[PDB]
Amino acid sequence: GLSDGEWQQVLNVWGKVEADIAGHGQEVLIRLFTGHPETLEKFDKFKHLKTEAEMKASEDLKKHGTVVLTALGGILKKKGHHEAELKPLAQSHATKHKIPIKYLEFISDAIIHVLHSKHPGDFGADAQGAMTKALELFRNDIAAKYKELGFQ
Ligand code: HEM
Repeated sequence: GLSDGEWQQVLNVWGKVEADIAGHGQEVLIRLFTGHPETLEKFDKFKHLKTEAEMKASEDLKKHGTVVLTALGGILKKKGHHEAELKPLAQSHATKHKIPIKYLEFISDAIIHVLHSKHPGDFGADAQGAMTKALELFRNDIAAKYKELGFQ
């Protein structure tokens, strides 16, 4: 649960992402894959990437970063009223991709890391607080659907 002022901060931060969605998406995925190499094993189309240089050179990885962040941005713009947008993603991630909730924690922290790396000094403490709360809400509503499905 976020206040109106917290949602305003989230959507202000998101404007930074929307100026370069592919560059942000690329770096988020690279941070996830390099920090948590077991996550790479869930992607049949990226498991061939052995080095970060290969990851950086991959145009398909940048494409997937655009898909991921476009979906998250659509959810964030609903300011919590995201049941219809979140349900298919929870279902596909539990039943088809088999993504444990832990990996959604990993990517949440990676988004925070990337924002500080690309906007040092311009991602303030209030903005970090509000973005963190928004990613927690996203993760928590996915977790409720995971429990319904019995997925661990
Ligand atoms: C911010 C969180 C994330 C969002 C919004 C997101 C969004 C999406 C979307 C929109 C798709 C394509 C449609 C679909 O299959 O449902 C996708 C595919 C996928 N997601 Fe996620 N995702 C997230 C986190 C993750 C994480 C943490 C993992 C794995 C560690 C992951 C693994 C996958 C896989 C394996 C695919 C299929 C890729 C393919 O082979 O083309 N997702 N995701």
